[PDB]
Amino acid sequence: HSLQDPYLNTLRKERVPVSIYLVNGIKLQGQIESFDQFVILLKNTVSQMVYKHAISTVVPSRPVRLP
Amino acid sequence: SLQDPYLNTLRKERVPVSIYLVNGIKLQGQIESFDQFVILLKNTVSQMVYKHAISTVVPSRPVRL
Amino acid sequence: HSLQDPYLNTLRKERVPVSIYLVNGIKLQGQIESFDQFVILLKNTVSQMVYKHAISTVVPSRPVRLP
Amino acid sequence: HSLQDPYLNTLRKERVPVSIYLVNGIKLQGQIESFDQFVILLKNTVSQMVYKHAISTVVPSRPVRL
Amino acid sequence: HSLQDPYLNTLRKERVPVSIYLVNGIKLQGQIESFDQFVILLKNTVSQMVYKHAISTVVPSRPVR
Amino acid sequence: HSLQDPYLNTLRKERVPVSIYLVNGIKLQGQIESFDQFVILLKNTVSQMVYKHAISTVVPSRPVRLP
Amino acid sequence: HSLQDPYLNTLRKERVPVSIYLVNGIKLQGQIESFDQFVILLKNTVSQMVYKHAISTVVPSRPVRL
Amino acid sequence: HSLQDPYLNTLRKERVPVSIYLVNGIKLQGQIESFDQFVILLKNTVSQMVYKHAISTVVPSRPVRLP
Amino acid sequence: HSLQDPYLNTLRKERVPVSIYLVNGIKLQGQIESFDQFVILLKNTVSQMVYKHAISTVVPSRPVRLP
Amino acid sequence: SLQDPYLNTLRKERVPVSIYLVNGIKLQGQIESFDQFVILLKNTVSQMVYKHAISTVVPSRPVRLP
Amino acid sequence: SLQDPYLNTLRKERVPVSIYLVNGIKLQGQIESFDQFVILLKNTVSQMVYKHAISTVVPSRPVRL
Amino acid sequence: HSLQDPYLNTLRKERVPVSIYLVNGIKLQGQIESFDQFVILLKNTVSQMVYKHAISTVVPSRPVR
Amino acid sequence: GPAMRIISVNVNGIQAAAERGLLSWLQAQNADVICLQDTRASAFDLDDPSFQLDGYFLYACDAELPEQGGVALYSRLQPKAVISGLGFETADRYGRYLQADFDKVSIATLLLPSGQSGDESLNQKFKFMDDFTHYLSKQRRKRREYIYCGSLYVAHQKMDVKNWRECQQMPGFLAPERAWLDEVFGNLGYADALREVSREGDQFSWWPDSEQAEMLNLGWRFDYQVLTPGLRRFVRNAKLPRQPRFSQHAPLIVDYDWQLSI
Amino acid sequence: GPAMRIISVNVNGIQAAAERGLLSWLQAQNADVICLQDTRASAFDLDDPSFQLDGYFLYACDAELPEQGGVALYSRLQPKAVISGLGFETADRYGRYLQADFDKVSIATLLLPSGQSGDESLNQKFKFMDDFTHYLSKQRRKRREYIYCGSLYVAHQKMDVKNWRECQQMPGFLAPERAWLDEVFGNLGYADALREVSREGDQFSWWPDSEQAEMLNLGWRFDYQVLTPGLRRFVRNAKLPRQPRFSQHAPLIVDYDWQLSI
Amino acid sequence: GPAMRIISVNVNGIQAAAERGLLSWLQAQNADVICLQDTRASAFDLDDPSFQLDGYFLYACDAELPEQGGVALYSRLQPKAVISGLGFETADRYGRYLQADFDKVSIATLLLPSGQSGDESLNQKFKFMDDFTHYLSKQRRKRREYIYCGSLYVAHQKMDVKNWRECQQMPGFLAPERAWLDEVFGNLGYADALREVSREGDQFSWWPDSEQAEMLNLGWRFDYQVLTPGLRRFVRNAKLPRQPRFSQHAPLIVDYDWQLSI
Amino acid sequence: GPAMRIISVNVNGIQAAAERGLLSWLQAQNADVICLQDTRASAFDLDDPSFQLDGYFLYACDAELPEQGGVALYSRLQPKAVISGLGFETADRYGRYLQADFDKVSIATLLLPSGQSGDESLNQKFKFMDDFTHYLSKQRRKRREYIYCGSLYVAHQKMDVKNWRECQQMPGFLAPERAWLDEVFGNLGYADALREVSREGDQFSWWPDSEQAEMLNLGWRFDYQVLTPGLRRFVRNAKLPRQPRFSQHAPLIVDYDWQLSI
RNA sequence: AAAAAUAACAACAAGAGG
RNA sequence: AAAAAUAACAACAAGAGG
Repeated sequence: HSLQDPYLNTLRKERVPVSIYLVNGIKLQGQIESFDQFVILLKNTVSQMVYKHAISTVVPSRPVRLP
Repeated sequence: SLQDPYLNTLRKERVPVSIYLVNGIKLQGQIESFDQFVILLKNTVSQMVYKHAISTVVPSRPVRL
Repeated sequence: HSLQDPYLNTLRKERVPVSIYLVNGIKLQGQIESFDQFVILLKNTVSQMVYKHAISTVVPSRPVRLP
Repeated sequence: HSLQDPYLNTLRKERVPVSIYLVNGIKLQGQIESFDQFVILLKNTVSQMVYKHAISTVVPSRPVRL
Repeated sequence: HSLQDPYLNTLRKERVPVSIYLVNGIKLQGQIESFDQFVILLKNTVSQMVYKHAISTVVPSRPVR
Repeated sequence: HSLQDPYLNTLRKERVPVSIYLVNGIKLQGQIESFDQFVILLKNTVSQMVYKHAISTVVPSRPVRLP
Repeated sequence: HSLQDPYLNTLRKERVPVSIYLVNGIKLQGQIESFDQFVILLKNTVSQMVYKHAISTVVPSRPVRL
Repeated sequence: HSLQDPYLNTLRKERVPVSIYLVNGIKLQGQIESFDQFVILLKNTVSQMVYKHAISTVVPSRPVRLP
Repeated sequence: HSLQDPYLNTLRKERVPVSIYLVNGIKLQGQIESFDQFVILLKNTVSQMVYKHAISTVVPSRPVRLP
Repeated sequence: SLQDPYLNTLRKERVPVSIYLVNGIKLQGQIESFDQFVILLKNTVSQMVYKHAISTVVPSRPVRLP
Repeated sequence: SLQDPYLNTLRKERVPVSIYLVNGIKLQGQIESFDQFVILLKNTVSQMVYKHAISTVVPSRPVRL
Repeated sequence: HSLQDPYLNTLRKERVPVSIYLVNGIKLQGQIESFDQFVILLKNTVSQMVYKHAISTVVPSRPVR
Repeated sequence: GPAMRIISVNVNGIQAAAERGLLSWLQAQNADVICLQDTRASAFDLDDPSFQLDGYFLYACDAELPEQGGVALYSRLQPKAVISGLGFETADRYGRYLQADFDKVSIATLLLPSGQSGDESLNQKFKFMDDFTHYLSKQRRKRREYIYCGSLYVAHQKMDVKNWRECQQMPGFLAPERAWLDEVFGNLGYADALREVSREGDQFSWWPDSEQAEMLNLGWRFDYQVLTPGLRRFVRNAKLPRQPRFSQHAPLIVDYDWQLSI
Repeated sequence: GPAMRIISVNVNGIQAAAERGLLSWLQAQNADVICLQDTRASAFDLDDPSFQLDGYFLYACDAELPEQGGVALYSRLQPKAVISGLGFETADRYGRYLQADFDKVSIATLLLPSGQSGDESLNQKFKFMDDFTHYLSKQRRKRREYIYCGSLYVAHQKMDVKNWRECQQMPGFLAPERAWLDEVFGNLGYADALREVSREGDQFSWWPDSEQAEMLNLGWRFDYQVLTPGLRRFVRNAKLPRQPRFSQHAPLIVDYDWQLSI
Repeated sequence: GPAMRIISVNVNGIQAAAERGLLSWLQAQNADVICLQDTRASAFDLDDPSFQLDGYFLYACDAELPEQGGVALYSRLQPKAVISGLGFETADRYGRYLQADFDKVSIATLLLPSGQSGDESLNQKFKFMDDFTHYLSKQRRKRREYIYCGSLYVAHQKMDVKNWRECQQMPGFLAPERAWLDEVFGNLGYADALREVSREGDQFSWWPDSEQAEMLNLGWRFDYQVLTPGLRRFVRNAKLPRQPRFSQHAPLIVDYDWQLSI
Repeated sequence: GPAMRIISVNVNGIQAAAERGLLSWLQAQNADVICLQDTRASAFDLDDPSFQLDGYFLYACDAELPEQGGVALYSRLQPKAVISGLGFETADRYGRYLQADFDKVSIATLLLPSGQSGDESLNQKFKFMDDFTHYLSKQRRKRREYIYCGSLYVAHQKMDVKNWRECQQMPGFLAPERAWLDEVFGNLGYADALREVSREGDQFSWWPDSEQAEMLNLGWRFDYQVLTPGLRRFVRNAKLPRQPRFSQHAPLIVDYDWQLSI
């Protein structure tokens, strides 16, 4: 639990445009509104809700640094 | 948790959500109820959708939290 | 399972024909004969058990509603 | 596990030829030697071990009773 | 835990050319270096770290136990 | 996890370029920089966060042993 | 031709409305007006000339006798 | 020429139900009333004059022989 | 010889918009330039040469009569 | 002409022939008799087929012209 | 009487003509020779076409008699 | 007639492979073994007689004369 | 060695044909799968032990109004899966499809709106034909073979009717209808099991209830066994029995070289 | 890129349009196909070498009383064929059809009776429409594509006429006149060339000779191009230029993506 | 009939083009999608209502150094998605790509470097063209349809631009730049919106700021719309109006037969 | 009961493969039809009694210059008709097709340009692929059953190659080539005879002459038996023998349930 | 290399090959 | 109603149903 939440908080602070890759190859660009350990919101034109078990990767577009 | 307040906001405002499953299936409708393991989508016939099969949930109109 | 099992019990009690769409997309007609926390029997011609982690959706064929 | 165990024990003790359909769609077929909280041991030419998180359905050839 | 530890420990120490079929249906031939809960080390030219939750079947190549 | 973490930490400290395969068959390349209970941080021109519930195999490019 | 000429002559002395089937199956209708060795003049709205090397059958509508 | 005339005289005199298949493959089944060296006249309801050059085969129904 | 030659001569004198039907159903409008025992010339934008053995019917578009 | 030696050789040797017509229909039998205009062959009944509808005549056993 | 002067007049100056058969098959090419039963057409090889298969013969350039 | 016989005899002497098209659109393909006024027998594997009134076009597979 | 027999008789109400002696005839034909269409009874009426042949499993799909449709399937062996409906509305609600599922092959009973009632029935028939072609277009991607035993109420070509020159305007021989059949059999590769063996005229299936039509054989051919392209070489013997009739329709008995399994 | 230029113009007499400048404007267009409808002149009147244009070929079909109708056709390309008359009564002696056959395609100039000078012309028009629909049903089995440059004198839907509410009973927008085109473009299923580049109205092709109709735009839309299925995508440019007009109708120019070949 | 309007304009600066009357002309078009190329403006610079269009949603992607480029996209329809950046280095740091994703179709504005200010911009343009070819070869296997409103600054082939005989080695009409487009419109199978309704030259979208290019028409043709091959049929109207323009580039107005929905 | 065996080995020259013992191997396999591709010999060179098996009729179609193609067929029964050439230029001239016609089925032999020479061979290969797909689209309607025993030199699927991540640019595994075999097997209904029986990996046909690929099984699967849809259920046993090879290609031995007649 | 066979399209300006 | 199984598409803004 020690390393997922600071990474997602760091991607939340700087509002970096990120891409969530789902487990079937679907990429979803946007910004991360908020999250829990089962759910991640995403800010595009619409505001959608993603479950973490269907997420494969979360990639940013700018190089980000962890505290 | 923001999952269950998000689903309560989708239900009480009655938003025609679209549930995208983990294999690409798109399912429109309104939400009757939700539990820890299941959402219920209401349409021509009401169905249960298991929560471990859902990729995303997308509302139709842009709603707030 | 506060809301998962007034629904399957209602489908068992009235012998409502259901379609279980799996996560493959394979749809299985039948009627629910028994269910525990983990598996569901359907009985088209030969009774079979279906694991709930392989089930995507359980739809009925005529509209039934919860108690 | 109110109903998980006696169905597989009835397929095991009666030695019913059973057919396991996986979550990929693969039709394995053999006999149930033994099982636990996480696997099925399947008897054929050689004993496979099949994880329950890949099993979609378990289909007997002759019907069984609790 | 139960039956899978006695099963895999036999395939280690009798050094049997197993074949691991994944959830998406991909066979990996080789041997088993070692394991614990949700890892199997698949032995080849390069030792792999295969997750158990991504494995459908373990198939021995010779009849064992 | 009694044999997962020594393998991933040995892959991290020696900085072996890996080929991490996903559950849908997607190969990703780079090197391991951080592993939690749930995530693995692949590194390439950017820094990802892959989830352990979507990884099939972790394949290094050069053969290493276990301490 | 010693037995097709009395037939095609008594089809027009009585003026029987014939149906003439060609060699490709086309059903023409009308009344026979004149016949040569080679042609038959089928009379209708217009009087067309049907060659005998394209005719399969000549049927009458009412039965006649020679 | 020297062999079809007694065959057709037999098919008339014994009054056998012939079936004439044309050069476009159409079965005209009836019984031969007369024949010239250019035509055949048959009937089942109304007497037809079928041209001989449009005929492929003349198949009888029961086997008859040539005298 | 007793009808086809005066009939085609009557169609030759008056410029009747004749239509020749071939044995496969092909319908050719035109006008009759000349003819002989075996072939017929047809007048249109180009001049056609149609053999008599492929002609099914020869129909006029204006009603004519024979002397 | 090689009409008559080929047809007599199919007749007298009693070779099963297959006869393809101008519309594509094959008629398999044995040449009982043949004239200048007709071919009478026998499978079940004696069948008179005109030569102006014959496209090809193949044998089942190859023959030699005498 | 009318056929063989027309075929001669059409085959001297080598008009590329189309012979339409009784099937509907058209054959472009110039006529090299003819006799009482046969025509002979040339586009890529000197084939022989029987006249009892020919429906029409249509020339490309409008020629005279 | 007097143009068909040298053509077929030249195809017989050289054993040029010919394609005989029939009047029902069937392409037979063989070698002209012999002929007469009314029939042409070709050989592909079994010798067969072909009536000339059912032949539309005789196409050689390679040029001649 | 291996053989299979499928009978696809249309009954025009199962009770009237059972009074006229259907079941004692079907018991003595040694059919593997019997494919009944236009049952005109609900599934609560077919578990009556008068309709139960012995040595057969009876599976039945009803209509929502039980006199409007209805479909049943007797099977020698118990199938792997018996499913019902097609998905679109003019089949699923009115009981016009039932699919038994076996080892490599699958056998489907099929009923259609006749179109001979009025113009509304003809519009329902045309939308059924279009949605059914839309279904059959998607079936070529799967490897489960199909045998559609269907009372299609549509003749295909001029040999399937008597006196076609006076039948071009009656429903059953229309130009969009024959366009539909030679689009299904022609371009989609499917095969008529009655035409894969017997290419003969005067083989009819339906007759109107006028006795002068029945006396002089003024018939129609309406029910077919439509086959996926892998099964066109297994058809041994297809026949329409003329005399032993039990409805306005005659049975269709097709003998295949297939060996039916579980 | 293919560019085939077809103009359909309805002249109401070729001399009454040529005095306004029909020939001098059409000679500087380089059109591939010219369809002169209602020429109102005999064939010998078009033998005047004034009407002979810059390398165009003339083909014309007149009436018995030549002012009742008559169509004409100009083409640079000498066609494979040119045919006149459909084959029935009210089209042959009125000069109301002329079809030029090129390779793979045919054009056809067509004229209809107006039906506004007595009810006998209206019954003539209904006769012509009925057996014209029968002709189209006979032509649907053929392969080659047809272009019908025609003045049907009928509108098709509600979006086609101005002053909607009292046009229900005038000859030109009647109920069976509308039903004719809604089964032609419906169950039969032809296509219109003016719609395939402009799915919006407010563009007409006939004005009554009055000041209020030519100022306040009281127009009707008559000159159409009816297309068989197969030629529905190749149309690119359909223009009805308003003020440049030599009759009560409007001149129509269209450019198709077709390689017009002999 | 559907009607979707996409206006792609390369404004060479949104502030430099708004003083000529850009927003006042674009508000009175009722355009569905507006694609602004080379805005030279940041995202915060577009936030004021001086650049806003009322009723149109605006999404814009700027450069890092905002004097280099940046694109913008107006649509009154709120899309399913909008994405920026192609997926490599020399496109995300410039604002040279912005793709709005609706259902069944995507509309993407695209900007390219000019490559005429030294060999370094030409080599960077070659890098961009090569990995953009790699991106299109990746996006071929997807199902959904794409629209690329792109200022490629490259002509395709010989008959495209005026007086090409001295334009052989200038950057913009080079040999590998034409090889790029004849393999994209070759093996990769894309098409243009301008070619389907206009198969000729003499219509340009780039003029240098000189009076000889104003009068004697020294024009280049750069603003294109690249289509996936499942959209080339629905192209109806393409318009490059000359004088009505508020930048060096020529505004492109296109009308498709597509129904743009949410 | 009934059985049939077809061997479709590629020899890379019959004189060079007969020295390695092909004919003494083929004599002892009990094959009904042997399908030799790439004969590299004229038909006069196969006339000597060195290539003649006993109990087999040998029919051969040569190339013009003989080292490019050449195709032979050994048959147990004498076929009804042995024809050669497809009808276009890149097959008939270079000897890449031969067809033996039997009672209901017809067994064909097919050779292709390998495409591994350069770019001209790859262009000739793509031309052959498109023209042969046109041939299959023409032959889909015919009522014969075909068995195309073809050295296609194209892998279909990722399982048909070893280490596909560096084979996407070598000819044999290109994207148009895999799209071609996805078109032939997928949408045209044709069936792979080796994939009906075995659905397992490590079944390869071709190996390059480097021995490092040979002893570690770095192979390709090039030759197939493409089947019409009526024969997909008759396929009992298809296998590629690894060890007893006589060229760069391995033989393909397929056993069918068909009973081959005259 | 060919439907042991369409009681029958008032009519396919024409399938370089039905 | 389901390929006894693709040593593996740096990735289909998503097939009302692989």
